[PDB]
Amino acid sequence: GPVPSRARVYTDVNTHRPSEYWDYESHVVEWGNQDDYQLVRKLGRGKYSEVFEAINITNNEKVVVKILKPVKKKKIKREIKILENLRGGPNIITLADIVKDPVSRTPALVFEHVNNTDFKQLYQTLTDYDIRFYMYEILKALDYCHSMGIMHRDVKPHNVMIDHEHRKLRLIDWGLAEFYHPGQEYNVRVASRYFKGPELLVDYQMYDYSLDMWSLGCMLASMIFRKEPFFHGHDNYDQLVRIAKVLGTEDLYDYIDKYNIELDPRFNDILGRHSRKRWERFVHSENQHLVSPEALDFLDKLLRYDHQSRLTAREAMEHPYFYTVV
Ligand SMILES: CCC[NH2+]Cc1ccc(-c2ccccc2)c(Cl)c1
Repeated sequence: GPVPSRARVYTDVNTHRPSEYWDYESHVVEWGNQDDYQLVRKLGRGKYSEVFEAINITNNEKVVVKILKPVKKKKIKREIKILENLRGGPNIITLADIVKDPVSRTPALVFEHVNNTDFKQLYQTLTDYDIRFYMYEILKALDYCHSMGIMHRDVKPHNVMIDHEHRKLRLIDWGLAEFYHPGQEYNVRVASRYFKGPELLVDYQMYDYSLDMWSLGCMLASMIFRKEPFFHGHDNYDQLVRIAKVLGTEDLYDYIDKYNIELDPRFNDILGRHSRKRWERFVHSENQHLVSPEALDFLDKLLRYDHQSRLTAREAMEHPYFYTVV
């Protein structure tokens, strides 16, 4: 069968804590009064969630209300428990209240408001420095949640809110987040296609916090090379092929040999043979002002097939790419 794996950092944080911390199924959720909140406007729509800008009428303060289509109670409980556990962590979205509609009884999560700047105007004005600055703010959030025994599992630009004027960053949407337990086999149907780590695409279930480090490398590559998304797969199988077109098929076979992974037969006719590409080949006139040897060394240490060989969030924060920050 497949070779077992465990995280290189924060491996046993949940093992040494009481069940109350990680047993989200047994957590008691207490709903506030939705009458304290007046919905202003629709901010977005997810699979089972509608996000609104709201007013807390009791203090005239702006909040964000995430109304969830209750399709799975267990999932809702998991998200609430994780949000409560992480509350007050650096750059983590703050859950302020948990409420139900007196009538429809739909669950709704109330969060601190984030004045997210339009990224379409932001992407062109961001400098080498701004990318280093915001990448470090995301690392703060990830080192924190991993130290708390949680993996986000949905790291992507749509889950990162930036108030550029106040240089404020928040990692949101903890709906796919999970407690890390060493040796546990997780569902690979997590993260958004372009940000899915090779472990997920080869169906290697014993993954850890390092999944988030792959996803972060994908956002970093798209930002520094101005190529969105960086790995543009059309399905989950093709997504591995797009990765192999960059990292090469040689290191891919080394990774699946190391963990005795059985490669799905659907990869037989699409994978082909690809050489390992130098990161310098993605440098062009449109992006050379954001690229540096430090950035390429940093990216090379995140985008690795072997989830164990990737930098942890703490090792990443210590990289020379961040010397000019904070
Ligand atoms: C509602 C869409 C929110 N998205 C905002 C956003 C999120 C992340 C980034 C970012 C990605 C990589 C490195 C540095 C920053 C940016 Cl530029 C913009």
